[PDB]
Parts: sequence; C-alpha cells; structure tokens
Amino acid sequence: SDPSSINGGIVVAMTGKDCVAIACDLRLGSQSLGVSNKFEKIFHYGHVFLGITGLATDVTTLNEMFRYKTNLYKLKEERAIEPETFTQLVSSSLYERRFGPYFVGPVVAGINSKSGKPFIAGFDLIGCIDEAKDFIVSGTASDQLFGMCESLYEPNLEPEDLFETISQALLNAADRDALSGWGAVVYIIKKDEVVKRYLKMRQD
Amino acid sequence: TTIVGVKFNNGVVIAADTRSTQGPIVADKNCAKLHRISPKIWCAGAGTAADTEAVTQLIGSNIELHSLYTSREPRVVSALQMLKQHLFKYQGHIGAYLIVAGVDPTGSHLFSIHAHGSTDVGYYLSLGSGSLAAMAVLESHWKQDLTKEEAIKLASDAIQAGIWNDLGSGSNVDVCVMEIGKDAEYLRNYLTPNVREEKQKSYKFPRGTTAVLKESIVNICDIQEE
Amino acid sequence: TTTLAFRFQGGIIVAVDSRATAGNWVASQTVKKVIEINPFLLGTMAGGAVDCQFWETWLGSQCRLHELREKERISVAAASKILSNLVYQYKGAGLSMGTMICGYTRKEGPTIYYVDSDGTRLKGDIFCVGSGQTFAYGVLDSNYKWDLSVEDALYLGKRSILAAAHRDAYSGGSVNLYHVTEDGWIYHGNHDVGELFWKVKEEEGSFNNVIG
Amino acid sequence: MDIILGIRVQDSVILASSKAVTRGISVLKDSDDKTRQLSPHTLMSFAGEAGDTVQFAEYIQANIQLYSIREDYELSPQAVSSFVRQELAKSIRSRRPYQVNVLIGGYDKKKNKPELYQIDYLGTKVELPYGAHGYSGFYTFSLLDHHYRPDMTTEEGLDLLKLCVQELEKRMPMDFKGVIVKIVDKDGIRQVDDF
Amino acid sequence: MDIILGIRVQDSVILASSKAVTRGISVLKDSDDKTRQLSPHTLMSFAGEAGDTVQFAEYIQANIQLYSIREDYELSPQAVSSFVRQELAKSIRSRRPYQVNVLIGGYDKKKNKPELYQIDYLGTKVELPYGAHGYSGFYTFSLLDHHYRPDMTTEEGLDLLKLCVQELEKRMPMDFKGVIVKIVDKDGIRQVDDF
Amino acid sequence: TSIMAVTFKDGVILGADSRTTTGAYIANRVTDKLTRVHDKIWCCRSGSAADTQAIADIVQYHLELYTSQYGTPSTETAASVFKELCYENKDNLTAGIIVAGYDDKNKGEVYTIPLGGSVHKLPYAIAGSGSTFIYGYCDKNFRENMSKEETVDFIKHSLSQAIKWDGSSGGVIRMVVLTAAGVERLIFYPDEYEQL
Amino acid sequence: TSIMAVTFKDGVILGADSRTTTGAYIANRVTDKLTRVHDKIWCCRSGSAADTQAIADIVQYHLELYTSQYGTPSTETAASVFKELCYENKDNLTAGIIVAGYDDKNKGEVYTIPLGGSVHKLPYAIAGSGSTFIYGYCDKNFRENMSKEETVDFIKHSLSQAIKWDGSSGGVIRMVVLTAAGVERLIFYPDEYEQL
Amino acid sequence: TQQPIVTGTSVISMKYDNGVIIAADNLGSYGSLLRFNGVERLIPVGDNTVVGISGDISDMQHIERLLKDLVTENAYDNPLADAEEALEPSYIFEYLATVMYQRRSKMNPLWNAIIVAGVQSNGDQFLRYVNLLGVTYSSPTLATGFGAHMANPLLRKVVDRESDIPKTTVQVAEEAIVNAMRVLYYRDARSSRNFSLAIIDKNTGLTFKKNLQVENMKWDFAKDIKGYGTQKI
Amino acid sequence: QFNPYGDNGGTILGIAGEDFAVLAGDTRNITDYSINSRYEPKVFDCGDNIVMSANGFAADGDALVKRFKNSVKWYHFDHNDKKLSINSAARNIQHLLYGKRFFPYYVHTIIAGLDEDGKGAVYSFDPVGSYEREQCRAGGAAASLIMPFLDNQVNFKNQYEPGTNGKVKKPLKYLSVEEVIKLVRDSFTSATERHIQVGDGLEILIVTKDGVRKEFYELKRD
Ligand SMILES: *[B]([O])([O])[C]([C][C]([C])[C])[N]C(=O)[C]([C]C1=[C][C]=[C][C]=[C]1)[N]C(=O)C1=[C]N=[C][C]=N1
Ligand SMILES: *[B]([O])([O])[C]([C][C]([C])[C])[N]C(=O)[C]([C]C1=[C][C]=[C][C]=[C]1)[N]C(=O)C1=[C]N=[C][C]=N1
Ligand SMILES: *[B]([O])([O])[C]([C][C]([C])[C])[N]C(=O)[C]([C]C1=[C][C]=[C][C]=[C]1)[N]C(=O)C1=[C]N=[C][C]=N1
Ligand SMILES: *[B]([O])([O])[C]([C][C]([C])[C])[N]C(=O)[C]([C]C1=[C][C]=[C][C]=[C]1)[N]C(=O)C1=[C]N=[C][C]=N1
Ligand SMILES: [Cl-]
Ligand SMILES: [Cl-]
Ligand SMILES: [Mg+2]
Ligand SMILES: [Mg+2]
Ligand SMILES: [Mg+2]
Ligand SMILES: [Mg+2]
Ligand SMILES: [Mg+2]
Ligand SMILES: [Mg+2]
Repeated sequence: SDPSSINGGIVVAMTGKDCVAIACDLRLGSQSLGVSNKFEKIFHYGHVFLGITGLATDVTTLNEMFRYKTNLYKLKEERAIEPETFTQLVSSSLYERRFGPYFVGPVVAGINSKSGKPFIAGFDLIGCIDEAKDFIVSGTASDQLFGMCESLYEPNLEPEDLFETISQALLNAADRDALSGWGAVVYIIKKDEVVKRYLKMRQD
Repeated sequence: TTIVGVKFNNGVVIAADTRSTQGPIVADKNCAKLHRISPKIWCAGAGTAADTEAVTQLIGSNIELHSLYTSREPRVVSALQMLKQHLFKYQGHIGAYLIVAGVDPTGSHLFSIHAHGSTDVGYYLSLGSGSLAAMAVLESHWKQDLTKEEAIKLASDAIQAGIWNDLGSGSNVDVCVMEIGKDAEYLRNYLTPNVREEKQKSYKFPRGTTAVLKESIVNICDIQEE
Repeated sequence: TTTLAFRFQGGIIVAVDSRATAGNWVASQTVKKVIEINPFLLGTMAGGAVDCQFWETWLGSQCRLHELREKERISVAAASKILSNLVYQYKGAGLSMGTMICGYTRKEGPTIYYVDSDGTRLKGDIFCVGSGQTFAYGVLDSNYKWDLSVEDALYLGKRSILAAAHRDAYSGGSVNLYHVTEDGWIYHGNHDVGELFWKVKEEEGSFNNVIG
Repeated sequence: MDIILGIRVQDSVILASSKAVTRGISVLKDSDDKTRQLSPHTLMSFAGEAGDTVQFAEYIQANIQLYSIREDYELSPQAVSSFVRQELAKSIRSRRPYQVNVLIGGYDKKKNKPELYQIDYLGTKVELPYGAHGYSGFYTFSLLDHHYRPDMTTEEGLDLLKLCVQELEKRMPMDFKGVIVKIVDKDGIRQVDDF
Repeated sequence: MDIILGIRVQDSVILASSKAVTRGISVLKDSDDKTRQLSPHTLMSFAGEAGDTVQFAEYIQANIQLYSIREDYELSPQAVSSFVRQELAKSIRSRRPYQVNVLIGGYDKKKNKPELYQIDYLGTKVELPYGAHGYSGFYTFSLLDHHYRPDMTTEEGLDLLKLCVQELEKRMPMDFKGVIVKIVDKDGIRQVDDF
Repeated sequence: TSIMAVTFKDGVILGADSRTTTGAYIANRVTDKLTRVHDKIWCCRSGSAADTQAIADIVQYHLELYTSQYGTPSTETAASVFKELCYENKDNLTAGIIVAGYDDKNKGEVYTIPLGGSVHKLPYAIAGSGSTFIYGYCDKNFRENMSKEETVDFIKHSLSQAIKWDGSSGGVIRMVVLTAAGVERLIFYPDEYEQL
Repeated sequence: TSIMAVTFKDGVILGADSRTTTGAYIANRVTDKLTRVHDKIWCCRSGSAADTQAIADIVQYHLELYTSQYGTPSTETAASVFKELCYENKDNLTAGIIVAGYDDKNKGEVYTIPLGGSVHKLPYAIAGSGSTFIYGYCDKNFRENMSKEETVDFIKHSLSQAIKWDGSSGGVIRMVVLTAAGVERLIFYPDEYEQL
Repeated sequence: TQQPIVTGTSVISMKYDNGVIIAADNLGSYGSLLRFNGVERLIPVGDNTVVGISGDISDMQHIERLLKDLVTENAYDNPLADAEEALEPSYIFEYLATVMYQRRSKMNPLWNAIIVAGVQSNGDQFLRYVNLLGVTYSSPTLATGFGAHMANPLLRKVVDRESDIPKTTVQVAEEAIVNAMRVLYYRDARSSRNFSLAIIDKNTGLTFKKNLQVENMKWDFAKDIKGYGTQKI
Repeated sequence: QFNPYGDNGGTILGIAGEDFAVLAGDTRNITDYSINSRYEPKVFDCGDNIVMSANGFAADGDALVKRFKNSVKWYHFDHNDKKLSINSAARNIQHLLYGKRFFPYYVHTIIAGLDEDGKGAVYSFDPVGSYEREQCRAGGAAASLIMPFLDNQVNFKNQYEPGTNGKVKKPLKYLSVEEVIKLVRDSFTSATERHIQVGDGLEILIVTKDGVRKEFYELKRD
C-alpha cells in the first residue's frame, strides 16, 4: 500500500578526502516476494552520480527523465552538468509534481570538476534539499543507515578506507531490513577515476 | 522548528534553529531555515521544508523582477502580499509558516505568515513547534526601545529555549540582522552549543575487511578521439 | 517464516528458518522455531512468536503430566489434539499459530500433525508452514521419495528452507535441522544462510541467476 | 487472468500461460490464449483485470505493427519492452489505469540472444532469466532457482517448465485448466500443441 | 471446506465429499475425509469454517455413541438429524456460532428405507432425495432434476454422481482434488475406493 | 472573538477584542480586527483570519476602483460587495463580518453579514463567539441616538463581559470612531475594563 | 431551557421557563421545571426530562428516608445526593441541575451541578441552553443581599432575555420563593415579561 | 471512557534550596466558556504536602475527597498521626499514582494531570507528576498542560539540573513561578488572572497564598499595532 | 475516545560479556515533542544480581518492573531464600507479560545478569512475552539505529580478515568491560545525534559476580 516500501531498497553516500562514495543494494521485490537481484539504483550523467530509492517504476522514470534533461543541458551549455547544478535540477523537477509526487528518495553524489570539491546531497520525495557534509542516507533501511553512518563515519577518509566504511554501513543496515539486500554495489569516485565494486553479502 | 523575529531601535532581527526532522528522526542537523527574498528582506520558515523553500524562491524571484521593473528597492509589504495571496490560493496545502522581516525605503518591518494565508504584525513574533518555548522567553524579557545588541541576545535566547525544550528543534542558532541604512548581515551558525563530543573509539576498518566480487573502471568521460 | 516436516523411510525430517520480523524490520536472525517438547516430540513455530512459544512449552507440561499419570509416552495424536483443543477455546480472540507436531511412537510410527490457530488439525506426510511455505513446497514435491537416506532427506529439508530463505523476504537467518527416529529426535546443527547459500550454489551448480 | 510464466534458455524464450477464464462462479472457457504477437520475433503474454488485459495487449500490438510498417524494420525486444513500460508508467497516473501485468519474450536478431522482460501494471521493468506474475512465482521461483542453468536447451527448458506446471497443479487452489506454451527463437514464434 | 453432495436412491444413500484442504494460498492436503460415522447405519458429511467443522462433527459423533451405549440401541436417522438440527439451532444464537453445514445420510433399519437430510449452520433441516451445500448445488441440482428417478440402483446412483463430479470438475474454478464416496445401506457404511 | 458596531447621534463606532487563537493557544494577543476598506467605511472581522483578510483586501480593492470611477461609495455599496463575496463563496469561507460606515447624507450605518452571506441592516450589531454572552446585556442597554461618550461606555462594558466569559476573546479592546469630524482610534487595556 | 437560582437577604428564589422541546416542536409549553425534593429544598432541572425526573425522584426518596432517621437535611446534603447520582452515572446521564434550599442556620444556599457531576456553591447560578445569553446581564446586575422584590425583578428580567434569544426556552416564567415565612409559587405570563 | 466537561488548566511547580513551590489558577472552564471563577485547584494534605490538579473538575473533587478520607484513615489507631507516622508526600503520591493507573487499566480514567509537591520527614524536596494514564515522572521543574510548553522553559532557566537546586532561593523561585503565571495568562486562552500559590519549606512549613493576581503586564505596545500588513490608519 | 497507551520514548541496550553483563539506557522521558524529565531512571536493580528495564510506555514499564521485583520477593519467601537464576527470571517475566496477552504491557523488556555458570547473560522480550537469550540487544525508540552497529562491532558481521578477501571471517574474540562500555557510549552518542527522543543522560548498570555497579554519562540536551 505504502508506495515507498513496495519494492524496497537503500542508497547511502559519503564524503572523504578528495573523493566521494555512493552505494546501493540490488533488491527489487513485490513486498515479500523477491523478484530481481540485479536492480541497480545508482545512475550517472557525466561525472554526476544519482542514486534513487523508493517505488521502482519512478526510479526508472526519473533516471530516464534526468538523462533526457542532462543531455539537452550538455548540448546547449557545451559542458557537463555539475553536482551543485544537478542538485537544483532534481529539486525543481520533483517540486513541479508537488501534489502528485514521484515516490522516491534521490541521492546526488560527485566531485565538482572545476573546484575539485567533494559534494553529496539528499532529497525527500517532493524536492527539499539535504546538503550534508558527512553523509546522506535513503530507503527502507534509512534509520539503520543513520545509525551505522553516525557511528562508523569520520571525516577526511582516504578512498580505500572510505570504501570499507560505506560498505560496512550499507551491509549491516541492509541485514536488519527485510526489503533490502540481495547484493550491493559501491562506487568510489575521484576527480578523474571511478571504481565500481560489487559486494559479497548474504542472499536472504 | 523554532523561528523568531524581534524589532529594535533601527531595524529588525530574525533567528532560527537548524534541525530538520522526519518523524522522530533528524534528517539534517545543520539545516538553513533563514531564506533571502531580496538583499534586505529575509524570512524564516517553519513547516514543510520544500514548501518554505519553494514559496520563498518564487516570491523572491518575482520580487527581483518587480524591483527591476519599478527601478525601486523591494518592500516587505510587497513580499508579504505576494506570499499571503499565493498561500491563500492553495488553501493551506502549501505548508509554509513564515516570519517575514526586512528594511526598505518605508522603514523596518516584521510580519508573520501562516499556511492558510493570514498575516500578523508585531514587535516580537515566533513560529514552529518550539514557538511556545520561544514566546515564553520573549514575553518575559522583551521591552520597547531595544538596542541591536539586546535584540540579537533576546532572539538567540528565544531560539535556545526552543532548542533545549522542544524536541522538534535543536543544534545551532542562525541569525540575520537587518538594520536601516546598512547591509543586512547574515550570521550563519551564530551559536554552536551542540557540538558532538569525541567518540570513545575509532571505527576505521582494516583494508580488505569487506568481501568483494567484481571490480571495474566506470567510463565517466565522453567518447574519445582517434 | 518457513518451516517444513516430512515423513520418510528413516523417520521424520524437520527443518525451519530463523528469522523474526516486525514489519520490514528484521527483529532477530537467531530464533529457535523448533520446540523440544520431550526426547520424542518436536513442535514447529510459525505466525505469532509468543503464542507459539508459550503454548508449545505449555504443551510439554501437559505431555509430561500425561506420562506421569498414565505411565506411558503420550501419542502424537493425543499431544497434537491437546494443543488444537486449547487454541480452539481461544478461537476469535486473535491467537496466531501455524505448527507441526512431529513425533514417533510404537503404535503410530512416525507421525506429523498440522495444528492451526483456526482450529485446523490435519495428519499428513508432508507439510510446509509460514510466509515462505510455497517456496519450500516447490523443492520438496519435486524431490520427495519415501526411499530417501537419512543423509539425503536431511539435505532436501535444508535445501528447501534455503530456497525459501532466498526468495521470501520474511524468511532467512539460518537453518535448524532435526531428524526424528524411534529412539528420539537428533539435532543436526545450525546452518547460517550467509555461508550455506554460497556453498550450495558452488557445489550444486544451482542459483545460476545470482552472481558469485 | 491467473498464471503466466516465462523462461529464457540458451537460444530461445518460452512463455507458458493458463487457458482458464473464470468469471466469478463459473469457468467460461478452458482454451484461452493470453498472448499477442507484437512482431515476428517478439511475443507478449498478459494477465490482470478483465477487459483491460486484451485492450492493452492489442493496443500495444497495433503500435508495434505500425512502427514495423513505417520503418520496414523490427524493433529489438529491449526497445519494445521500453515502449510498453512507458505506456504502463503513463497509465498508472491516469484517471483509470490499465490493470495489466505482462511478460515480453523476444529473440534479438542483431545480438542473436533470447530476452525475457517482466513488467507489472505500475511500469516496473526487469530483464530476467525466468519470470512470473501473480501467485505463480511463489511456487515456481524456488524450482527455477534450483534447476535453471543458462546453457539449457529448449527441450530442457520445456521439461523444467513441466515441473513448474506440475507443482502449480498440485499446490494452487484454482484450476487453471493447463497452459498454452509458446517458443520464441531465431526462426520466430511457434506453439507447442501437446503439453 | 468446499463440495459435499448427497443422493438417496432405492435402497441406499450415497455421500460424496471433496478431498482438498486449502489454506488461502496452498493446498495442504488432497486426501481429507470430510465425514464421521455417527452410528453403524448413519453417516454425516460436513463443510464450513476451519476447525468448527471437525469439532462439531466429533462432538455430535460422541453424543450419538453415548446414546447408543446407554440404550443399547441405534437412533433412527430422523432422530439423529433432529438432534443435530437442535444443536445448530441452539448454536446460531450463541456467543460464537458453529459455522458448519452438514448432510446426514442414514438407513432406517425399522422402516427399511434410506434417508438423506440436509442441514445448514442456522439449523435449517430438510429431507431430500438429493442435496448439496455451498456452490455445489448450483451446478448439480439441474443434472439431478433431470436424471434422478427415485428407484435407481446404487450403481445407477454412482453413475449419476460421476456425472455430477464431472460437471463440477469442468465448471468450478477451485480444484477440489476429487471426492471420497461412501454408501450407506442396510449392511452399514462402506467406502468406494475407486472413483 | 468579540466584535460590535453601534450607530449613535454623530455617526458610528466599531469595537473589537484583540485575541487570535489556535485552539487554546493565543497566537496573537494584540490583533487588530477593525480594518479599513475605505476612508470612512470600516469592518469588524470574525471567523477565519485568512478568509476575512482575503475578503477585506478584495473589498478594499473594489471600493478603491469604485472611487476612481464613481466617487465615494455608500456604506450599503460596501456591504453589498462584502455580501457578494461571502454569499457566492459560502461553501469555502468561514467569515462573520460587520460593516460600518459614515456618510454625510445617511450618517452612521451598520450592516452585519453572518456565515450564510445574508445582509442585515441594524442600529447596532454584535458578532463572534463572545457575542453570545452579551445578547441580554446589549439588548437591555442599547438606546438610539446615544452620545459619543455613552456609546464608548456601551461598547466598553459589553465587550468587557464578552471577554470575561469567552476564552476565544481577550487582550485589549480596540475601537474606531466614525463621524463627520474624522476617524479616531481608541484603545482600552485590561486594567481599565476588567474592573468595570 | 432557562433556569436560575438566586440567594437574597431573606432566603433564595428559584426561577425557570416552561418549554419542553423535541427538536423544534414544543412538546410542552407549560412545563414545571422547578421541582421539590424536600419542604424547603427544591431544584431546577435542565437537559433530559427523563433523566432529571428519575434523578429528582430518587433524591426525594433519599431525603425522605434521611428525614425519617436524622431529621431535616441541609441543602448541602441534598446537593451531595444529587452529585453522587450525577457523577457516578455521568456516562449515561444528561442532566444539568441547580439545587436551592433554605435552612434557618445557613439561610439561602445555591449549588449548581453541571454535566460532569461537579458541585459548585454560588451566590446565584444560571443554567440551561438559554443561560448563555444572559451571563453578561446577570454578572452586571447581580448584587448580594437583595430584597425579595429586587430578586424577583432580577430573575424576571434575566429569564425574559434568555427566553427572547433561546428557541429552546419560552412560555411562562415560573418562580419558587424559599424563606422562613414558607414556600411561595409565582408565575409570570408572556404579556408581562416580553414588554420589559 | 468519558470526556472531560468542567476543566482546570496548567499547574506549574519547581524545587528550590529548602523546599518546593506550586501554583495553579482559579478557573473552571466549560469548553470555551470561562464558567467558574473561584475554583481552588491546590489542595493541601497536612502541613507538608500540596496536591495540584488539572483536568476534569468533577474528578478533581473526587480525588479531593479521597485525600480528605486518607488523612482520616491514617489517624485511626495511630498515636503518632501528627508526628512520626504522619502522611508523607511520597505516601500520598504513590496512593494517587496507584489509583490513576488502576482506573486507566479499567478503561475508566480520572481525567487529570496531578503534581504532588511537598517536603519529606528528612527535609528532602518531593516533586512528582502523575496523569490519567498512570504515567509518572519527577524533575526539578514540573508543569501540566500549557505550563509544560511555556512554564518549564522559563523555570528550567533557573534550575536546569539537580545541582542548581541548592543555589536557588525561595525569592528567586517564587519570582520565576509568578512570571510564568503571567506568561500563561498572555498566551493560554483557558487561563485566568487570579491564581493560588503554595510554598512548602522545610524550615518555615506550608505557606498557602490565595487571591493572587497577575500584575505588571505589558499591553501599551498594542496601540502602535494597526491592521495586518499594509494598513496605516 | 480514550487511548490507554502512550509513548515515553527512550532507548535501552544490553550487552553480555564473558563474565559480566551491562544494561544501559538513556535518562530522558518525553511525550510528543516535550521533555518530561532529563533524569528519570529507566534501568533498575531488581535484586539477585539481576538488572531490568521495560522501555516504551513508562506506566506499563513501571508496573511490570514493580511486579517482577515483587515476584523476586515472593520467590524468596516461597522457596527458602533461593537465588532466582536469570533463566528462571526470564521465564517468570514471560508469564507476567502473556498474562496480559489481550491488553499488553506496551513495553520492550530487557534483563541482564549472570547465568548459573557465571557467564554474562542478556534476555530480550517483546510486549506479549516471547523471549530469547542473546549476546546483544538494543530496545526502544533508537533500537533500529543501534542494532546494526552492534551486529558489526560486537559480532563482527560482514567483517573478514585482510589478504584473504572474503574467505576467512574475523575471529569472534571476547570483549572486556572497558571495551563494551566504549561501544555503549558511542551507540548512545550516535543515537542522540539522529533521534530526537534520545538524549540528556546515559545510565549504565554493570553486573559482575561482585555485584551491581552504576556509571552515569552526560548526553546532548537538545
Ligand atoms: B520545523 O520543524 O518546522 C522544520 C522546518 C523545516 C522548514 C526545515 N520542519 C521540518 O523539518 C519538516 C517536518 C515535517 C515532517 C513531515 C511532514 C511535514 C513537515 N520536515 C520536512 O519537511 C522534511 C522531512 N523529510 C525530509 C526533508 N524535509
Ligand atoms: B515467521 O515469520 O512467521 C515468524 C515465526 C515466529 C515464531 C518468530 N514470525 C514473525 O516473524 C512474526 C511476524 C510475522 C511475519 C510474517 C508472518 C507472520 C508473522 N514476528 C513476531 O511475532 C515478532 C515477535 N517479537 C518481535 C518481533 N516480531
Ligand atoms: B475570533 O476568535 O473569531 C478570531 C477573529 C479573527 C479575525 C482573528 N478568529 C480566530 O482567532 C480564528 C479561530 C477561530 C476562533 C473562533 C471562531 C472561529 C475561528 N483563528 C484563526 O483564524 C487563526 C488562528 N491561528 C493562526 C491563524 N489564524
Ligand atoms: B431544557 O430545554 O433543557 C429542557 C429542560 C427539561 C427538564 C424539560 N429540556 C428539554 O426540553 C429536552 C431537550 C433538550 C433541550 C435542550 C437541551 C437538552 C435537552 N427535552 C426532553 O428531554 C424531552 C423532549 N420531548 C419529550 C420528552 N423529553
Ligand atoms: Cl487578523
Ligand atoms: Cl419535565
Ligand atoms: Mg535483508
Ligand atoms: Mg529473505
Ligand atoms: Mg515486476
Ligand atoms: Mg479557507
Ligand atoms: Mg477571555
Ligand atoms: Mg536527541
């Protein structure tokens, strides 16, 4: 009944020293029934990464929408969109459906190509921006993620240390949620290289 | 949320806490609730976060175009009128509860706005879940002919009452001072009485602790030449 | 929850999962869903945790009183009927139970009774109970025979729970195995699904859908 | 309607769909084909609310056939599935949404690969090795998790499908009057007349 | 449970009762005997809410068996049916009524006549040549109206009963997993093991 | 809310409390419920603060545009514009308004517009939750052609009682005097009117 | 319903209208709401006619049995018996009762018992639907130690207004005077009190 | 299950160095109607305890009778009724707390919020809260209804934690209480200007002050406030 | 309509050591968005070297603890001052809770102490009486924030040994009382940051063979 917890899933993002990390589980279900273990929730438009939790049809629809908009942006601007700008675009786009909203929990992550500054941001389903320094969480195990992140996180982590922190934050949060898990992906993002890692986790 | 506005000798000051909540969870610990409508018209917002942001940007945008059209600095009553008529039209569904303040060629002004579109005038005002804690402080310590220093003190004390006693409010105190014949000074994190203590332990993991299945380089660059 | 029990040549196999949830929140992964009623009787637990616990340990007290009074082991039929008659008194009040009462006696042989909070009491050869019962049934029905070895029967029960643990969101944690003979039940270990899945996938060649 | 299954093997996609049409009290028909050919190498099975199912399927069929004539070219299964998803994603926020779930089994002649897509009435698309809609999956996914190997032949796929249908006939309460099985491969679409 | 039928012929009463036991999603058992022998020449089939059905049947069985021992005498089918009706008529105005419908097939040894009584959970008793509970009657009464002649043999009764079960298997949505048939005559009660 | 308008020899006086409540919390204790739609046509507002403000703002706009074309409007005309808004939007409004004005030709006039949108011209009018408690007092004590001082005392004593008994009413008693002489604002504080 | 009891120098006077209504139909226009539970302890009844009659009947029974054992009960005692019934059966009763009596030791006393079952001893009391409209009037016009004639005028004028504004109230104004001299019944008809 | 009819609003209280202060206005509201203007909601028990009650007044009067009866019962066969075996604040509270929770458990609650303020035999300050649900808690400052939202913030500025109690004098504490009562009169639509205040000191005993009034009120600034935004006249 | 239940917030945490056990809980008590008390003790010494806390609706929590303390008293009277073992206490509490199965104590109960072999023990209960011995359990408002952290940092879940890459798990080495208290403090500091009903103070009761010791720590008061 509750659209935001029919399919299930989670996304988490963190900042480190000259880097950002964004991670998501791979589960898509119909309430109790697990349907797919390859449903990735993180997408990217140039060097800007977007994770989306919530109702899966809207996750897909918004990805296709932001691909649409970022491609037109690039043709006209003659440059790739930046994380700060994209964050504002997501907020605009979500709020225009104020009274008929997409049931989603988007999470932006990336590094500004000009300043080199790491950036993360979160939103509610209707556009409000949560621009945190440390970390952003989203999905059916958001409470669990808040607890993990708030204890495990420390500032200025190196990329390979940040990987361990975000992975453990996701994995242990997902294992306390019935509608999350079934695999996981972690993106480690630096100014001009991005590493994608699939995590080994319990498949129940 | 605790937001307050206090009039003084030569202007007006507004303040706010920095806690945003989703039920009993804190979504953001350092949220920015003071919004700029124009250079010398600022308002604090309570209620639904997206709505206070969106309604402020829209009116602030139209106020800017109006200022350019009329070749005049914007007035608080204009922002007030545009906000109330917008909110009234949406019959309370746009959940924005605003304290609008500012200085303009007419003078200094302080108003409150509610989601249904009603406005109120005052020398001291408070809105949000911690407005009762704040209003208790304002009703106890407010007087006529406050100085700038006294008004900032009173405003931040009223926010603190919200921070400590209201669960819907917390973290830091933001302030914005708008004095006549001067630039408005936005004091982000004016007070910071809620820094987290050092943790007992470091939870930095040994590298290789997490089990990995696959690795790959992601192509973020464009299609290449040659 | 996924619990199963089936009769075969070597007696009865009982297999259960370990998960307990409150909504989408996983409350526990280490729940004992099998009650050791006596050295010969086992009860499975599904539905309301407390209802099953309270009344099945209560059942053990009634079974002990029977054999004190009658100087004879209680039958699986009599034991199951004590529980079904009890819950029937509470019918409508909101008890939530799906249980198998499993045992061996001389007069009956290996016997399984499905007992239910709606008052249903059914004797049978195979039963699967819980939110993940349908998943367990698939594996069981396609691989079941009367002529299974204790070793092969134990694996089928383990595998059927694993199947459900994977697909059913409200099942998982670990697998508890029991084997019931005429000299009593015999515990066959706690098997974590987090290790069992990758072991079974590799050795059996199954779950080719999932990447490991 | 009730049970629709799909399984993608080495070189083909196999769709099984129940024959029963029950209207409340009575089974009105026991030979209903719950599928439409969208293009020579793309088949769509469907199940949902009465009327909506066929109306939607035929509407999609017409649109793909129109595309085929205009461009003198067959769309890829991926392309067709994306078109279908968008229609359902559009539909869910309509005055009266299409209450239809579908499976799209196609053979991509360009990549020489069979492809199976599962899409529900909300517009939730997933590519799978095997799929189902409704209560079917609850019984069948456990069997498929165990037996499916991706290098299976079409004959092995049909045997694994028989094992699914047997389990459904044993444990499901509703009599779905057997299934019509159809195979989609490089040579097109054909129906297995004896199952 | 689901389908229970009854037919009174020349010299016997035949009761057919489905074997399926379904809980919501799954068919837990396909060999369930929905009947109890109340006395050597009286059989009662039953269908209704889970738990209540067996609890009621066994409660009636116990009472009739108690009567049989006390008086060293078998009550007539008419007498047993009246006792059962009163229990249900008492039950319907209770805190929690028995949600059970029954058929009572008996052979009266005094009058040398078979007798079939249909009683619902309200305590509504009727003596009939053929009867049914639930949705069964909707399909079967038309066939019985046509074919029943009252002087049929037991073998003719079974053939007419097969025609009823075939129609049910064709037109009913639920798979009731066939029926257990039992014959009540002057020699007592016996089960037809092949049907 | 306790509001009233009273005609007298020299014109008309509007009176009101200053309390705005959200349930039992007093959101504003110094509210101005006496509002101006034209130079010498004012109104008392009761009910929804948003609705009555929105209405009053629209009326002021209509009378400003009327004045620019046809000169000063009558109090009856102002009441008609209020009525048109309250009647045609009765399903969506919660507004009880008293319109009071001063012409030189017609002198002091008072029109009350309750929830329905009906109009009633009266010598004096009372409205708001607190008015219920002073029907008896006002009926017994009202006279026509009172002096300015007598009318101020009549309103002061009346609203004093309405405030005393009604929780929704309180704070200061505001008044606005409308005569040929001009527009005079009066205020009366708790220490003054409570001891009456 | 408009009911009131007022203490004065020589004792206490109870006053009431005579209207009983089923919705807007007046079932009885000459009702006697002033009822006797003891020689010089009476009560005014408001709310459910059945409930207040049942209560009053029970109280009269209790005070009659009290008198037979312990002599004449106090007005406080009578109010306590009323309270015990109204409080302990608050979920099932709809009764607003004013108890008024005359002792020689305590003189005139008035106790009001609203819906909850709480007791409040007062110099005077008002109750019933029509009382809302005369809070202002009664508060302004009540004095302690009034004469018999002044108190009759106070009650007559008060209930006159309550009747004028409340549809549930009307008919004749009944009164009962309780003093050392005895028990006097008074009646006042529409033609008399309407012109006040 | 019922609904409250005649109701009393906030009861506020705090500890200070030698004892406790408690206060409550004298109003009995009947919905929005301010019906009864002479209701005492502070009820002393002996010379060492004051029970402040808010909520339903009929249920308050019932509780008042229970406490009156409790004193009577304690005196029975008790030669030390006015000495060592006198009623303590802790005894009186626990009794009420038992009754409140029992009544809620029978689904027929006494619709009240109660604060028991007093001083124990050993001179310790007693201040504890209980309500219709049987919920109990203690704190240096306690308040019911609107007092919880408006009084507590002000009183906590004086005594923020346990260590502030010995540093707070009776003059400072009373001043804070009286100010809080004024604030509640400004902002609570079901409050009155008239109130009662009680001080239970371990040295000077029980001081019960009746017929107090909110004074030194700021209203003058109201004259400058015109319209709701754009209006100038 | 009258609602007999309420939510007083708070959070509790039990951790079983090798020869000790801790039961911690914040001291904040709330209704809705108001603080009732910044110091209202929630974890209680019930005698026989058993500590208890019933988190949730405080009235039902206080009632249950009161009745269990009472049960310990009568256990001594009825069985010759015999020490009530932690397992026996747990079963007794199941019956207390289930006794009100159809009008439940709306609380999350945790007890801690030592088993009859002297090892650390923690038992956890749901509102209607289902219970289970555990090594680790958080209960109450911020239980969802704390439990995942404890799965990771107490049971070393999803942690493996460097160099082996997922093959060898991190060994389950025992934790000292000083190490556990660090994890408790960090759990409540973190829970306070992200949960509005958690704060003010943290009170920890430590149970060893020597007896019951208390430790108090300040938490953020916003
Ligand atoms: B304050 O408490 O009024 C605060 C001020 C806001 C402008 C930052 N409000 C919130 O934080 C609201 C509370 C709320 C919750 C649920 C519905 C409506 C309002 N929070 C949000 O708007 C919110 C919630 N989740 C994510 C983002 N924003
Ligand atoms: B199983 O999922 O049915 C399981 C078996 C039980 C013996 C532990 N039950 C539960 O997990 C139930 C919820 C439930 C989920 C799915 C179907 C039926 C019931 N949980 C509880 O009873 C429970 C008890 N204590 C804490 C949390 N949850
Ligand atoms: B008065 O009480 O009617 C008053 C008059 C208004 C013009 C200021 N109304 C209000 O205070 C209303 C509530 C109300 C009370 C009584 C009857 C009808 C309505 N208040 C509001 O409209 C309000 C309250 N808080 C914030 C904004 N608006
Ligand atoms: B009075 O209006 O309260 C009046 C007093 C009663 C003692 C005669 N009550 C009634 O007239 C009631 C209805 C009512 C009106 C107003 C408030 C509460 C109740 N009428 C009756 O009880 C009645 C009406 N018709 C027949 C019998 N009883
Ligand atoms: Cl207003
Ligand atoms: Cl009458
Ligand atoms: Mg999980
Ligand atoms: Mg699972
Ligand atoms: Mg799907
Ligand atoms: Mg409106
Ligand atoms: Mg007032
Ligand atoms: Mg906090």
